[PDB]
Amino acid sequence: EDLRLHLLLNTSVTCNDGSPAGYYLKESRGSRRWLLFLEGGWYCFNRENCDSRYDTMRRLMSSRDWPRTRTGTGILSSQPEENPYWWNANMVFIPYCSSDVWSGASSKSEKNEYAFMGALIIQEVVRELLGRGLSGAKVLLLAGSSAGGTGVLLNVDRVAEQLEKLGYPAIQVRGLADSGWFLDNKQYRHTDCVDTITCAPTEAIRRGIRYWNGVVPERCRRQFQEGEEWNCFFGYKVYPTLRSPVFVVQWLFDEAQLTVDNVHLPVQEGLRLYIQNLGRELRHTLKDVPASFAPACLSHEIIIRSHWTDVQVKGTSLPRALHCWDRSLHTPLKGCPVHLVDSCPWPHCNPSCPTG
Ligand SMILES: *[C@@H]1O[C@H](CO)[C@@H](O)[C@H](O)[C@H]1NC(C)=O
Repeated sequence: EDLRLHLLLNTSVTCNDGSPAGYYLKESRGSRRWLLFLEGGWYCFNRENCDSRYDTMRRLMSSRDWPRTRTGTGILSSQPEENPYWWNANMVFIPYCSSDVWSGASSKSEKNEYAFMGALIIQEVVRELLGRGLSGAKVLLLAGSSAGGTGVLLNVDRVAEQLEKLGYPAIQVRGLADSGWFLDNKQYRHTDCVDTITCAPTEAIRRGIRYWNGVVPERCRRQFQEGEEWNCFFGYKVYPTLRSPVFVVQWLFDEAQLTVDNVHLPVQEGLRLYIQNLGRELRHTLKDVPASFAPACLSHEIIIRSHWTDVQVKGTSLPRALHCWDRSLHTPLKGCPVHLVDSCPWPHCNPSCPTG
């Protein structure tokens, strides 16, 4: 229970139900590294599915029941045994209570049953942390898992711009996007968007942006233009538009990707080819991503799991790869790689994959 809750002092920046958003913080004095982690947990995109999420996933829509502390795990752990990478950093966990993939900029009002303020929550957390020691930082790593990983891609350059505009151009802003790199690929079985479960992420996100007043990074917005901003939620399309260094962690056979592809796991030829092609497409999208870790496993998220150190690609663990990334940001480094993508073509062809 080492990270302590702070509700935002600006109480106009709210969770979905208008309760104040917030963050959990464990300071490390004398460290100039700050890790801000964005929680995940899917999204909702219309009144009916947001109402259902409010009934049974209320902690993802409200701060009213949040505990006063949370325990840091994985990359948020302060113990070097669990976190070889950044155990001495200042740790921040930002709960996901906006259901908008961290993209929204709309308040609850006479027009809006819910507030979708994800993009403003991140900005407000950064602003309030500056007065709690972030002003002295050398590196701010914005990390996140699942929808929080996509949220890194959507917001890392805006955090960089915010700090520059606030007069902190020496803080190096970097991103770590875990399990947020999705493909707008053909589904294995096909359903028109006629309700929540049948609606593919491209259609659900196009609807969500309008419902949330969702915002995307400026260079990506300028490429795709009005009505096409949903493209910016897909990592392989938004990443090339970003300026901040971003390390991409993505299982090749991500369970959430398979879910949105209508795959539910003896596998016959059509599905075998489908799965193999998914891994091949994911690997292709990462070919020119220099800092990446993409194991051939059927799983979902990694960085805040306590056993995150166990998986390796080509003999290198993720904490090692992240350390090599830090060194690279001081020509490639002898024995300390940063681009680690499996080439074997089937889930758990890597023996270090999580056991489940
Ligand atoms: C509070 O947050 C809102 C929404 O982002 C912003 O417009 C406003 O300037 C903030 N107010 C203060 C006092 O920081």
